[PDB]
Amino acid sequence: SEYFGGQHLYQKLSMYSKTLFLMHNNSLKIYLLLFVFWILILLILLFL
Amino acid sequence: NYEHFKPTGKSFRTGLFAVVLPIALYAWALKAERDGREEKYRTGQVAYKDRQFKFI
Amino acid sequence: SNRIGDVALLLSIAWMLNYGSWNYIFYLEIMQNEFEMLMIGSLVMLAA
Amino acid sequence: SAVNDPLELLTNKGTHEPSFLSPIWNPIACGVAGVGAAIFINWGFRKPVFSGIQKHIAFGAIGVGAGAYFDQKRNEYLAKRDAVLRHYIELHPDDFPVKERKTYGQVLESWVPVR
Amino acid sequence: VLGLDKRALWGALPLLGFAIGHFLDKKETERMTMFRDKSALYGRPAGSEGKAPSW
Amino acid sequence: AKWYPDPEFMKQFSGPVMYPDEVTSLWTVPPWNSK
Amino acid sequence: MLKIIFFLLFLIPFCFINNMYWMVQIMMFFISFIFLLMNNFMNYWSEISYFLGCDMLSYGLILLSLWICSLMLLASEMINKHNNYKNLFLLNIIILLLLLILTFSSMSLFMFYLFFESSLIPTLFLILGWGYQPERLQAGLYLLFYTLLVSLPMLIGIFYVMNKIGSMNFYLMNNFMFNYDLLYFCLLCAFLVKMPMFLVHLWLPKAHVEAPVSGSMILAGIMLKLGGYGMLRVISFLQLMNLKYSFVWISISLVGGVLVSLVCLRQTDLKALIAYSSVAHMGIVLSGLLTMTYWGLCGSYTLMIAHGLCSSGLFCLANVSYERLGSRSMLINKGLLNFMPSMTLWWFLLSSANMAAPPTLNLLGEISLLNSIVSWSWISMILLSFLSFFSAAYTLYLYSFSQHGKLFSGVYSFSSGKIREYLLMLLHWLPLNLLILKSESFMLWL
Amino acid sequence: LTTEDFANPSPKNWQSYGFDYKDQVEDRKATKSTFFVTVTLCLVWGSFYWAYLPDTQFRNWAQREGFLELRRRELAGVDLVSPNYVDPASITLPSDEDLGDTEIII
Amino acid sequence: CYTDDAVCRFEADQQFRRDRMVDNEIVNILRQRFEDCTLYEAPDHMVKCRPLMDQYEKATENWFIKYGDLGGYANAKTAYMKQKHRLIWERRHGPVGSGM
Amino acid sequence: MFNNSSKILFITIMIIGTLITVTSNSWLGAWMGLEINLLSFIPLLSDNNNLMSTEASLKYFLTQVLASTVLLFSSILLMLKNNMNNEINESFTSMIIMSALLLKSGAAPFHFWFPNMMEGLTWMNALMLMTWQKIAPLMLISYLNIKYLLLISVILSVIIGAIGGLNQTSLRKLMAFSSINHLGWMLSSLMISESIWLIYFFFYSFLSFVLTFMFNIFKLFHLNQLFSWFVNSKILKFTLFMNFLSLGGLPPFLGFLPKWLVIQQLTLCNQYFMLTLMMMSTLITLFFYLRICYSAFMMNYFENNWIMKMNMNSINYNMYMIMTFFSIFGLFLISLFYFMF
Amino acid sequence: HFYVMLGVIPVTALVLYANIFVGPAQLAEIPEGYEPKHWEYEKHPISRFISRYILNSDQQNY
Ligand SMILES: CCCCCCCCCCCCCCCCCC(=O)OC[C@H](COP(=O)(O)OCCN)OC(=O)CCCCCCCCCCCCCCCCC
Repeated sequence: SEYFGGQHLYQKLSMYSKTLFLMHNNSLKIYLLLFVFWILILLILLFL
Repeated sequence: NYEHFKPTGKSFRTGLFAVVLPIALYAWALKAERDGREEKYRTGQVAYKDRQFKFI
Repeated sequence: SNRIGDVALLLSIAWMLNYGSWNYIFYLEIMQNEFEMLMIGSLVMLAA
Repeated sequence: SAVNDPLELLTNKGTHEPSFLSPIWNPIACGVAGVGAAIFINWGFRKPVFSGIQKHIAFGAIGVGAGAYFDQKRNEYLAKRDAVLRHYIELHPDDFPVKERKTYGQVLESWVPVR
Repeated sequence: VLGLDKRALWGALPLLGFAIGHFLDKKETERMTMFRDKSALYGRPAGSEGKAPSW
Repeated sequence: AKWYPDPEFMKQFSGPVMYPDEVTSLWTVPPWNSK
Repeated sequence: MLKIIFFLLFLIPFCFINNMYWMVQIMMFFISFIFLLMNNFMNYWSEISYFLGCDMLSYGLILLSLWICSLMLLASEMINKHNNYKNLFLLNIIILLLLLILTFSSMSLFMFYLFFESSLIPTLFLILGWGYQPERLQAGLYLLFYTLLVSLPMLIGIFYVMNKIGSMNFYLMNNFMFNYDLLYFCLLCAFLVKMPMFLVHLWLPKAHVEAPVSGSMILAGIMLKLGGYGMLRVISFLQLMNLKYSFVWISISLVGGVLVSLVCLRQTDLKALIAYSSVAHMGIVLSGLLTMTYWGLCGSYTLMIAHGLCSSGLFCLANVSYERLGSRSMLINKGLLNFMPSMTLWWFLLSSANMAAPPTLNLLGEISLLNSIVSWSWISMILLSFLSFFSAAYTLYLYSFSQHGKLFSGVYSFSSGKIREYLLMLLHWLPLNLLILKSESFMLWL
Repeated sequence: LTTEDFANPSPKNWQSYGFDYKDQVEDRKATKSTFFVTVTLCLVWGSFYWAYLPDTQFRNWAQREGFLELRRRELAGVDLVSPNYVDPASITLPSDEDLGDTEIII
Repeated sequence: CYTDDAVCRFEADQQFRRDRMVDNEIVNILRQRFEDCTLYEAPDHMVKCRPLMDQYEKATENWFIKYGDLGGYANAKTAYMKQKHRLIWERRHGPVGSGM
Repeated sequence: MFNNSSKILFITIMIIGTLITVTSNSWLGAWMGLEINLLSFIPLLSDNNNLMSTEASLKYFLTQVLASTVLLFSSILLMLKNNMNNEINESFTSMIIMSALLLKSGAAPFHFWFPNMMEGLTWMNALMLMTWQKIAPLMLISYLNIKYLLLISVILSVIIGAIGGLNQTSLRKLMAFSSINHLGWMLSSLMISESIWLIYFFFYSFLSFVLTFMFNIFKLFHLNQLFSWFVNSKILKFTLFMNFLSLGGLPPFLGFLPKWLVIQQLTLCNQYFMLTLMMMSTLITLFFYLRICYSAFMMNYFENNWIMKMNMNSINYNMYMIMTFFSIFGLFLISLFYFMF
Repeated sequence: HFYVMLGVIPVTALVLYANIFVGPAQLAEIPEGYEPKHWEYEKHPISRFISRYILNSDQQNY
């Protein structure tokens, strides 16, 4: 029950929160680069 | 007791044969009996005065 | 050993639901031949 | 009436009497809220809860006045909304047609048997 | 018998609240009255304005 | 009313993050005046 | 009505006055007496005041709420002997009782939902404030997150019913009928968690144990009945789809009743065993609710009324051994017939009320519930006999092992029984035998 | 402590009831008032009120109307219990071409 | 009455509940007549109680015609739709018990 | 933040620039107002006593000028394609406009600057950042009619903003992650109404003022710092912490009302799956709200004993206790409100 | 025992005062044009007093 329940839900949410803190430990240039790619696919499709 | 629990094959066999299988067999039996009585009720094979549990 | 008698009276009441009044003495000599009253009699015989 | 006319549903006949609490609920609720806010301020500063009753009187008067003003504006807003709905029903008689009322006897639908 | 001290005089506040709630219920049953003696089960024949209301 | 929060309970809130990993265990807390 | 609501609203300033703990329960029993007086109710809604009205189901549930809260102030003298926050405790109890009265006397589905999910915050406050365990955080979070996770999509279902129908009133929504799976799951599963299932129960035995005595009364007395009241209001317009999907819940509830009745034979806590005992009887309530008979609905209402008294009275009995023997363990609680012999009358009188008993309202609720479930299918006679046998197999175990045998060695000296405790367990059992007299009151809400 | 101390107990050595553990005055007042608001109000006077409660449900009226109806129905002799909710001539059933393929439930 | 009106639905539901309680008392008094026949004619209950038992069985049959299989939530419209479907099934399939 | 009158000048010019942004009838005057708002929000978010505030202002500058130039480039591209400011059939240039607005607002594909900047600020510039600086981009998002970008942003905001706040024990990053989740409820309201968004934004702003005033007067920046906070009566600390339960969306307090109006309007607009995706991902927000509420819901704690006096501002805490009362007793004012309709 | 006797004694005084000195009503046919009140529809004097002075009528709630 706690597996497929509250304890394993808390463990999976703690693991998902721990693995998302590694996304936020990077420099600003990586996230701005991700925005620049999202502009880049949005302009490639404007050609097509 | 959750801290010493791991999803092994023995635990899966115990949780299947202890809980889920009697629930599944009982639900299948209840659905089969109610469908067999309900098709006889909806078809019209039983009389009005000869039906069990009239709540009378 | 008497709780099984309690649940047998409970099921006997649940099958005397068919004839309504649980005063069985007015329906004994009439419905001695019915399957529902045979179920009632089997449950109350198991109870005794 | 034997017709389900959309214009008479929004038209106020005047048979609806307002309740006793309807004109007076918002000023007394906002006055009690102002008195409780002054009591909350006096509790947060570790003052006595009924010390400085001028703040309680001013907060209650501000609450009563604001509740009466915004209740009158609320009533004018609902009157304008009702006028908008009646005007759009009157302007478009094709999209909202009078619909004949149907007795239960004409309809035949779905008893759900429990058994 | 029952024992009530000087602190039992503080119990007039819930009785005042009970009186306020009873007055609001009386106002609610005073308002809710367009079907009074006009329903088809507890109805009254012609001349209902001369007779007293039932409730 | 018999158990109250011990310093063992507030030990888990004293880190730089709530759930430490092998990367964030070597981190330090920010200054308590936030400057 | 508005008299009871304004009575509690003007009983709110009683908490802020010092040395005013015992007057509030006096006025609560007085308003319970006044609510005993106002009993002119029939199956339709009466005493219509704005959005507040009352029918017979709502009358019985508000009267049970008032009795449970009035005894809840009587049971908690440990809050009064210590300098634990009596004003906050009284304010939380009055606010929670007011929310229960407001969610039971609700004319519509939405106000019922609003005060229904307002009620879980004072229960949260009692569990995390006045309990005596390190796992109160595990207790309240399980309760709040279970009920909130399954009750948030019920709000989407409620406004889908409002958009399809137009109204929020129970009677106008009784006319309509829906043929959707997801609307049925939304409007049912929140109550299916709020009353204990087998699969979704977890919040119950881990929230009854770590709470206070007052959390135990408010959880096993009236907040396992919010889901029953909600299903009694929702099932009327979802009959076709619940007739398609009710065999799964009835089979799960019956097998789970047998299995949880097998759990209580392997339980070493007094307060946990009554917590699992609430699962078994409400399993019979859930199995009799979905058959939609007259007898199933009437016996479900009777068994919820007769269970909210007896489970709370059993939870007061486990508290008066926890206050003296120092632990809730079943090994420690042994031979209390030689320690408190006058209490053993109330132990067996409230443990017999948990099973079928001769004068109690629980038997009249259990008889009218087994009628509908045996009428539903003949295969249920195999597992109703097992469940109703195992119910007294486990319920006699708690009285037998706690109240008979050799004494636990190495127990220190504690106080004797008190008149307040005898009065507290008097009012949990004499309503159970005085309500078979005028039982057409507390059964025929239809 | 000696023999004459136990033979005549001191009035200051008082055993409390369950309500208060600080002074004897608050025990007696709360005990008598709590026994007043539960026993002789909610259990005796309330039960006397519920004994002579009127027909809120119409069960007594149902029995009287059933006796009068069984007096008048067997005098007419048409039916002791009517099987039909309305008259079979008053109800306008739809035709077979009107229904088509609709689920008729019995 | 019409579908949009809820005044008629409350009144017809209330008279359906009242007629249900009256017909329940009809069946109860007709059962008590058979019980008093069984007690008063103690050895010879086989012969004399037969018209009363036939009348009671006809009462149970007619009660199950009108209020049978309606459930706990039996509105006045639910019995009317059950009567509509019962009369349609009697028209096209004959009496119930020998239907196709 | 009132150490100088020049900061009051910067506050009124950032108010003026935001009002120029939200009232511009063209896509270029909105950019003009965005640059005015940026110029007046660079000196706030910068101070001499805090070292991290200068690099946080550098992060804010690079994030906003990256977003503003893409907003200008796509608006000029829209004007080059069709010379009116509106667009008949929606295309990729509106997608570039909306993505440049989402970098300004802080939606979850572009939100990674937001708590990383929030880790080194004060509690008043944070109050300006999550409340007033969300006015200028979100009021321009309402002019576009593409659905799937808003759908992806709402879904990603309510999962990423709720899960990512669990690991954070700093109060500023936790409030930033909570504002990211409350951002997604605002964009979900923007697809169905332009008034329900104002309802949710005004009361979310109200909850932001009353909750960030608790951490600004008493100078709280940590979860462990809440346990050592000394209040003279523990009932007052228990009562003051009900704003977390209020902002989490619990029915007796205020803050249930705007979320409930969003639920009412979304179900009436036949959008059920996205509502379920948000409300299964708002329980985590109440979980890290209740993790804050560990420090007040219990009635006794193992306090540090060197501090025995509670020190506080007078005017700010006088303004605080008015708004704390309406944060928990504000559902009585639903009868007076008429702006839902 | 004290607090059940203090309840029973005024209750039993009221019960013998109602049955002996007032007494229950006699059943009779309704006269034409009477239009009887709600408290006329019960037999016992305590039930009549409760239905007249305390409890609301069925017609009012209906
Ligand atoms: C909890 C304990 C019980 C658990 C198990 C319960 C099992 C119930 C099985 C019966 C119901 C399902 C099967 C029948 C379906 C409907 C068909 C039907 O009506 O069959 C009746 C059957 C055939 O007889 P028929 O000719 O139709 O008419 C009867 C009189 N002539 O009529 C007969 O066969 C007559 C006898 C019927 C069964 C009576 C006994 C049932 C109980 C048996 C166990 C207890 C016995 C006593 C204790 C012994 C062990 C200690």
